[PDB]
Amino acid sequence: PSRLRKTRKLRGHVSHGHGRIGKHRKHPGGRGNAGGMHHHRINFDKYHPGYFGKVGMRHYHLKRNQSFCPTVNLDKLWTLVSEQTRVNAAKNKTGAAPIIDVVRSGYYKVLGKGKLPKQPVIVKAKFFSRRAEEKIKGVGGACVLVA
Amino acid sequence: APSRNGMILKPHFHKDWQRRVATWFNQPARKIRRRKARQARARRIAPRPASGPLRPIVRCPTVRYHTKVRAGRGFSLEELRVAGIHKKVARTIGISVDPRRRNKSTESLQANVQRLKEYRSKLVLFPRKPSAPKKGDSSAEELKLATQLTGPVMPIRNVFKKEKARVITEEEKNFKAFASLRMARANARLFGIRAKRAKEAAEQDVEKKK
RNA sequence: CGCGACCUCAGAUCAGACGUGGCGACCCGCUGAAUUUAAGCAUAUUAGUCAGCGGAGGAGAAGAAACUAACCAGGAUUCCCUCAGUAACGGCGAGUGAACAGGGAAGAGCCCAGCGCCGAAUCCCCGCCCCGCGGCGGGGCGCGGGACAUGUGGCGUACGGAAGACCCGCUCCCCGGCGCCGCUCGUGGGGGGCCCAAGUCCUUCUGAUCGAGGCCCAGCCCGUGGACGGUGUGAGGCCGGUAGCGGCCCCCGGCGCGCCGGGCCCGGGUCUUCCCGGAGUCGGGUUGCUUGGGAAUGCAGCCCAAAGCGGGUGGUAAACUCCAUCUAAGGCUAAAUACCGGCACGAGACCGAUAGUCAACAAGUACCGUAAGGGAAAGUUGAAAAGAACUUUGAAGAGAGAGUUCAAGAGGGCGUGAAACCGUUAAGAGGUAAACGGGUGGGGUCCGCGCAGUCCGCCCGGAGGAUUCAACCCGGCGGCGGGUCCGGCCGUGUCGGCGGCCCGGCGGAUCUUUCCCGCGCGGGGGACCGUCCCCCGACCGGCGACCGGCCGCCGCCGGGCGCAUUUCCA
RNA sequence: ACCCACCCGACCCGUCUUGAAACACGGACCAAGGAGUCUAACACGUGCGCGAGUCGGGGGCUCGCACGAAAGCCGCCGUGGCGCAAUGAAGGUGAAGGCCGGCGCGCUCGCCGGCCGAGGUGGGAUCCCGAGGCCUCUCCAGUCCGCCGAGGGCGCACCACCGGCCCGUCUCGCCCGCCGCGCCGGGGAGGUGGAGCACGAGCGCACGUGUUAGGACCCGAAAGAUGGUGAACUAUGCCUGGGC
RNA sequence: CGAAAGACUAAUCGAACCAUCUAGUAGCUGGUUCCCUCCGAAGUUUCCCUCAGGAUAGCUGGCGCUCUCGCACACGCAGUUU
RNA sequence: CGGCUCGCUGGCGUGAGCCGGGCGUGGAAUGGAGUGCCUAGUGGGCCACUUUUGGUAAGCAGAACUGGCGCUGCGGGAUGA
RNA sequence: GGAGCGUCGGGCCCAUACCCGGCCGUCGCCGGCAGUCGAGAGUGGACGGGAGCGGCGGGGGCGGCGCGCGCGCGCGCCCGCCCCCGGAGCCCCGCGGACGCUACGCCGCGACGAGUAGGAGGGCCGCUGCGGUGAGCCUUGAAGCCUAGGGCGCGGGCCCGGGUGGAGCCGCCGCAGGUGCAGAUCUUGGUGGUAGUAGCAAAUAUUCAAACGAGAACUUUGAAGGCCGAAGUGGAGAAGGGUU
RNA sequence: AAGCAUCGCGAAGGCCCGCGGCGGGUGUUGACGCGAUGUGAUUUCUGCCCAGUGCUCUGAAUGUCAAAGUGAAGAAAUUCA
RNA sequence: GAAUGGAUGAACGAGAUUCCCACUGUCCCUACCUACUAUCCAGCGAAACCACAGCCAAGGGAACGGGCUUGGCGGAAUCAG
RNA sequence: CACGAUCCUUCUGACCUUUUGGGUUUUAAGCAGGAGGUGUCAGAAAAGUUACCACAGGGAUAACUGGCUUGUGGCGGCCAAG
RNA sequence: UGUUCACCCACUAAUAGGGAACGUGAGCUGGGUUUAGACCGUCGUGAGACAGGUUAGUUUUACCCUACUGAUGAUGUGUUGU
Ligand SMILES: [Mg+2]
Ligand SMILES: [Mg+2]
Ligand SMILES: [Mg+2]
Ligand SMILES: [Mg+2]
Ligand SMILES: [Mg+2]
Ligand SMILES: [Mg+2]
Ligand SMILES: [Mg+2]
Ligand SMILES: [Mg+2]
Ligand SMILES: [Mg+2]
Ligand SMILES: [Mg+2]
Ligand SMILES: [Mg+2]
Ligand SMILES: [Mg+2]
Ligand SMILES: [Mg+2]
Ligand SMILES: [Mg+2]
Ligand SMILES: [Mg+2]
Ligand SMILES: [Mg+2]
Ligand SMILES: [Mg+2]
Ligand SMILES: [Mg+2]
Ligand SMILES: [Mg+2]
Ligand SMILES: [Mg+2]
Ligand SMILES: [Mg+2]
Ligand SMILES: [Mg+2]
Ligand SMILES: [Mg+2]
Ligand SMILES: [Mg+2]
Ligand SMILES: [Mg+2]
Ligand SMILES: [Mg+2]
Ligand SMILES: [Mg+2]
Ligand SMILES: [Mg+2]
Ligand SMILES: [Mg+2]
Ligand SMILES: [Mg+2]
Ligand SMILES: [Mg+2]
Ligand SMILES: [Mg+2]
Ligand SMILES: [Mg+2]
Ligand SMILES: [Mg+2]
Ligand SMILES: [Mg+2]
Ligand SMILES: [Mg+2]
Ligand SMILES: [Mg+2]
Ligand SMILES: [Mg+2]
Ligand SMILES: [Mg+2]
Ligand SMILES: [Mg+2]
Ligand SMILES: [Mg+2]
Ligand SMILES: [Mg+2]
Ligand SMILES: [Mg+2]
Ligand SMILES: [Mg+2]
Ligand SMILES: [Mg+2]
Ligand SMILES: [Mg+2]
Ligand SMILES: [Mg+2]
Ligand SMILES: [Mg+2]
Ligand SMILES: [Mg+2]
Ligand SMILES: [Mg+2]
Ligand SMILES: [Mg+2]
Ligand SMILES: [Mg+2]
Ligand SMILES: [Mg+2]
Ligand SMILES: [Mg+2]
Ligand SMILES: [Mg+2]
Ligand SMILES: [Mg+2]
Ligand SMILES: [Mg+2]
Ligand SMILES: [Mg+2]
Ligand SMILES: [Mg+2]
Ligand SMILES: [Mg+2]
Ligand SMILES: [Mg+2]
Ligand SMILES: [Mg+2]
Ligand SMILES: [Mg+2]
Ligand SMILES: [Mg+2]
Ligand SMILES: [Mg+2]
Ligand SMILES: [Mg+2]
Ligand SMILES: [Mg+2]
Ligand SMILES: [Mg+2]
Ligand SMILES: [Mg+2]
Ligand SMILES: [Mg+2]
Ligand SMILES: [Mg+2]
Ligand SMILES: [Mg+2]
Ligand SMILES: [Mg+2]
Ligand SMILES: [Mg+2]
Repeated sequence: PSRLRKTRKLRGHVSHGHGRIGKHRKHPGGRGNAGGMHHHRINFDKYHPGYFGKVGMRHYHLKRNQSFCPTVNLDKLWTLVSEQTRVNAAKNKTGAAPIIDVVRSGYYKVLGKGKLPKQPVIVKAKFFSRRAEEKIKGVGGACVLVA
Repeated sequence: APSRNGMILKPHFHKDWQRRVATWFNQPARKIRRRKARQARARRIAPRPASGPLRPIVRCPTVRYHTKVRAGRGFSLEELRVAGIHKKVARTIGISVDPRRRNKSTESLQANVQRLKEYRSKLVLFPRKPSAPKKGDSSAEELKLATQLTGPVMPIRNVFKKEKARVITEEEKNFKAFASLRMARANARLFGIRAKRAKEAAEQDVEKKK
């Protein structure tokens, strides 16, 4: 909507709201990110600190599919499974405990955040954080790797 | 100029983009056209599956997709051989054949075989003339269907086996996953070095004798 | 010094063929700037982009791995989404910048050289006969010519192949013709042709109506047709059209059957014995370009220049060492994809004659420039030319009359006819240029009055006329509202039926393969849980979610009520 | 509102400018045209949908599209994006703590049972309790309704502060683990780096404003490049004629 | 091309003309289209091949939010003073 | 006031940190405060009192302080930032 | 004998400042009103016994918390009542509630109102087109144009009347934009003042008659006077023109 | 401009064109010639300066001096000579 | 200041000077005459320029005004200059 | 007061990481700490000339007039030793 | 002498000094400055430079307004004349 835009209210006023001493000239800074070193410095170095410089190690033909370890916290491990598994258990009386396959539901690494509920389990995962194992064991559960 | 806080950003409008902008006012037409041609391919290949040819189960590559399963390009030669199909005939009964597929694992091999076994079963091979010879299926399964299969033939469903609620043996409990990994990772790292130090030690023991 | 083979090479208006230029939107192959950015500028960038040259086709190019990967691995090219503004490059500045994997559209695969076997089993061309002949083809027959061993044809090509013995099973595929049958998706393929509903009905405006009012149910008729346009304004029904698995006629394709003429004796597994691959190419150096490709992604020139359990690749140079993975240096291939040029269609929240294409028109026109090249302006009388007969003045242009027209206050550059500017008429003014703000006054112009404007409206009092009722009951109709929730429908929360649960379905990483079916898995049952429905009773929010009576009140109609009531009128 | 009169007031606008009636520039007059756009990308604000999700593309299924090149639908519904995790150059690692009881010497260290479960301080809108009144036409009794409420509480959001947790790094230490006893693996306490955690707030669409990249508000060079056309003038050479 | 003057090269010459790259670039001139209402500046900071320009703070506006009590029952804050 | 914590400091003690209770207007005058986003123009200036440097001075140049003009009309100063 | 200078009076003059009043707008009010009592508000109301002229016998405070329009009262007759707005009649009414209430409405108090650059708000300001919608308007006259006619609006602008014209156009709610011009030595077209002006002055030259003819300074014929003066103002060609 | 004075060249040359060729101009030429400069008829003169900057000559006697080739070590890339 | 030529030098020169003779309106010191113009008329008939305009003194003012202040003052329509 | 960013180089530091299908070694790349410098010192790599000149702008700025000022120049006083 | 300035001759009453955009270029001239040709000297490696000398080198428009000069007229006085 042109209808609602500023240019409709500027009509009549001369400079078109760009001031009249300094004007709406073409490119007075320099085009684009020019001057990050000289003359636009300050901006780049209180709002993009670290822009300039090299840092770290090259890696020539990166392929992202090698570093694909999506994670899940314990906090919500029981979200992977249908509520009635977590119900039938805290019941049953067998001390059966279910399995939660994490590599099924889309993660490869059970990280350690969250309180995990007093309810035995097994947890299949490609990886585990130390604390995530210790929380499962503390519950009364088996960390089970799977390649 | 920049002005107080916000992504430095490099946008790629430096070459003559306007000369080469591609507009999608086609698209609807093109959805229509393709579809027509699609419908006409079906009506051409009257009872053959519109989908096209039967394609095999295949795992995707790379630790990422790994767990998912797709359709393949075509069934490999081991898989035909075992299912008992001549490779030049497979093309003629609606069976996709690529030949470049190695077959490493015995599991996939038998899966695909089980497809082809399944397929040949539920296939309604018409005869050459209306005058029936061997192979070509009965007038029963012909009248009751000269019927297509809409949708990919024997669709490739990526499936799970449910692991029942166990007990967790004390021996199962005991495991120390976090460590075992860290060790394992290390033992890979170091495998080469150690065996150089061992090779040096065995040389020192032999050198002691002479 | 002859004649003959071949070889290399000439000449022919020798016989028959073919290439030549154009167009160039899209495609392929070279060639390749500089403006620009970097706030200067040189590398970088602009850009492998404009301009230049070459060559194409309905597409092109690409393409059946010397591929990706490193996984439990995928499997030609193209295209879209994503990857990713990422890895990477960069005066690591400005800026640049992919790829595999994943999901999709489409999907199609193959043939040589070689190595070998087959009496060259092959090919082109001439001449006679039969067929066929507007995309020169089929069959036959010629001691008719040539090409071919410096290698044609079948078999076969890396997914392995060839040849042998015996296991098995059995024998349809192609083309040149000649017919004949079903007209074969926009719901009868393509092209062409010609046809198909219903008012000029009644009044009435109008110059003319397609208008306005009406027409057995918004009126008549049709409507699978009320898109559009034309017709003297605004039209479903005047005309063309429009609609329709509507009609007929042609012509052309494409597929079904029959006959003839040819071709064509065309498998698979199992064991044995053989066979196996493209050289000044790879690879290395190098220089220059090029790339995101970084101790060299690609492409080049030059020098060097291979191998065969080799060769390439494995995104950091080098040696050793395992793995993986392809098979390079020959070739063909539809399909999704492209398309500001062409032929032909449709459409638009676009433009509406200074716009929109330079171009609505005799426009790439006139004109300009030696030439390359540049390059306009310019739409509109009226329904109908009915375009002004005739008289008159004038040498005529011009007028004056007359006439046509609804109108010429539409008169051939003529619809509307603005402003700037001018001529005239009327009014007013005028020595400090004019114009202007504020404040009055004078005059003009029209507008509103009043031939009293005393402006209305209630209620009231009085004097005159006026018909019928209010009030009251009686009959009918309708409405509201109400509780006794009275009786019944209606639905919220709860409890009871475990009753729908199988006569209630879906879902579930809840179970069971005691089940069934199909091949440990798929489908269907069978349990379980969650969720949605029947039966009655009870309590409660008795909820605008409604009926029936009954009550109360209101209104309407019709009866009566005749005049201290009742309205009207002055 | 048309003209005229007079009193008072009154310089010509546009613009740059410290300063314009200027002896600053533009402007004789009138008509029509004429300048902040569109795409991309971010940012913040705002509106809506959904919410630890969200999402639509791209594709597909539904029709000859009158309106449709729409609309609807999809185990594609989620390949995938963005979000739900951070930090480190990287190898990699990756957000909890408390209490209680017991066992190891409670050794502010190591191992086993039970309970609570995102810590605390100050301030904090709000909620809750409420002594007490304040009357009622009488003397007391006395349930109901308020009004206020002295005082005390639980305290959102946000802020200040303290502890606490994860990644990097340092310092100093002492223990534990096993198929591989190793230049192996795992811990502790104390500082310090982090775009962290500390009961989630995002995603999709739309509007606005800003900032860039693009012709980029409109108009403006002197140049620079590519490819062509010209010696009819003129500059010189040559050929063939004329003239003095 | 020049018996030389930077002369001449089709009214053009210290680098002809035509078309394209091209809407070249411009810290510089010029313009930049209706009304009311409300708030309402700066010409100083530091850095800049910066000095007719940018950056950065300052000043402006807009949007809000958290709280406050004239609802007999207030805490903080100031171009002051004591 | 009372008590706890400390690995710091220390003849004992310091010092800091924690809990738990007890005490209300603490000079005048004025005023509702706090807080976070996005943010335009601007970044040529000039004038005056007083202070003040350069200069013989200047409608000169350059500083301080406040206030003006610039953005601002109005009465006065005949006229005038 | 100030209309001068210095020092001093009374009086009077008028700014857009000050004071009072009106009016428009803005801001502020935890502002008011979805229908109720009530003006330093400092209560209202069951309900039970015991009673009645009793009451709550508290400050020169000068008073707010308590008193003189009633508490019990007049009627029915020491006992009963102290009654209902579908009717108390009303200054307050808790039974039902605007003439008012487009709650984006309406109402009331205050304070305030310079503005470039710049920002923000509201426009029932305006232009063109699309979805909706006015049983909208229009040949018994649309658009446009003109107007010493009548009005509205602070304004942007708008409504009416008359004329002209001759076919289409508008209000409202939404959507969209190639949306508003005095300027740009702006683009195109048109028009003035200049102005009946500058000008129609290089190379000696014209005159008389006649004809034709509507018309003769200029045409043609005759006469006279003149010039070019054979390196020509004579006759012929080249190039160039292209029918002259 | 005549005159004067230098410089280069004997042709697989000097000078110069050309994108390129067993290309082209000078050249149908050959030192009394082609090409490159300076001065400027005649008369009369034309001094000194080889330090500078140019141009040129000579070259295993000889400092530096690339790519290649040769050797060196190394597993090689390599480094050294 | 010596072929970056030095010194000369007849003849030549729309070349740069100086002086003399003659000569003259160059001048004292201006006048007269001729032709074409201008002028006036008939006919025809442009352009540049132009915010508005158009009398001065002083004042102040972006420090030299037609406009402003305060004074002077102001009389149609025009012609040749 | 005595001194200097990114990028590159160089050295120094750990039984450090990475050198990409795995392993060993060289090489290289990282991480961290010093050094080589930018004096225009918040840090381009940089000579002239134009009278043959060109463009954008500038009265933010020179060459006249005019203002202010009057040192300087010019004129004139006062004092009075001579 | 291009000059302003200066100097000198001669006469004279005296041969005073100044202003008006340093009066006065649509009044002239253009001799000088101040383009382009060229010469010299000095400087410069050079292109070139020189308030160092030399020579050659387009001086546009009035018809507007005003001002000025002259020239018709204008209002009044009844009309006209003296
Ligand atoms: Mg403004
Ligand atoms: Mg401006
Ligand atoms: Mg602005
Ligand atoms: Mg600015
Ligand atoms: Mg498919
Ligand atoms: Mg640049
Ligand atoms: Mg620039
Ligand atoms: Mg440049
Ligand atoms: Mg490039
Ligand atoms: Mg091209
Ligand atoms: Mg061709
Ligand atoms: Mg092809
Ligand atoms: Mg190939
Ligand atoms: Mg992304
Ligand atoms: Mg590039
Ligand atoms: Mg062969
Ligand atoms: Mg019909
Ligand atoms: Mg019609
Ligand atoms: Mg019609
Ligand atoms: Mg490059
Ligand atoms: Mg490597
Ligand atoms: Mg090909
Ligand atoms: Mg046109
Ligand atoms: Mg036109
Ligand atoms: Mg046009
Ligand atoms: Mg028009
Ligand atoms: Mg017509
Ligand atoms: Mg017209
Ligand atoms: Mg008419
Ligand atoms: Mg007409
Ligand atoms: Mg007309
Ligand atoms: Mg008129
Ligand atoms: Mg008159
Ligand atoms: Mg100035
Ligand atoms: Mg002035
Ligand atoms: Mg200017
Ligand atoms: Mg002008
Ligand atoms: Mg306009
Ligand atoms: Mg948002
Ligand atoms: Mg921003
Ligand atoms: Mg532009
Ligand atoms: Mg922009
Ligand atoms: Mg331009
Ligand atoms: Mg350049
Ligand atoms: Mg600048
Ligand atoms: Mg405000
Ligand atoms: Mg204000
Ligand atoms: Mg400026
Ligand atoms: Mg500025
Ligand atoms: Mg200003
Ligand atoms: Mg205001
Ligand atoms: Mg018409
Ligand atoms: Mg438009
Ligand atoms: Mg205009
Ligand atoms: Mg005249
Ligand atoms: Mg003569
Ligand atoms: Mg002749
Ligand atoms: Mg002749
Ligand atoms: Mg010489
Ligand atoms: Mg020498
Ligand atoms: Mg000399
Ligand atoms: Mg000398
Ligand atoms: Mg003037
Ligand atoms: Mg390897
Ligand atoms: Mg010069
Ligand atoms: Mg010169
Ligand atoms: Mg020259
Ligand atoms: Mg100045
Ligand atoms: Mg001066
Ligand atoms: Mg002068
Ligand atoms: Mg003059
Ligand atoms: Mg002159
Ligand atoms: Mg001169
Ligand atoms: Mg000169």
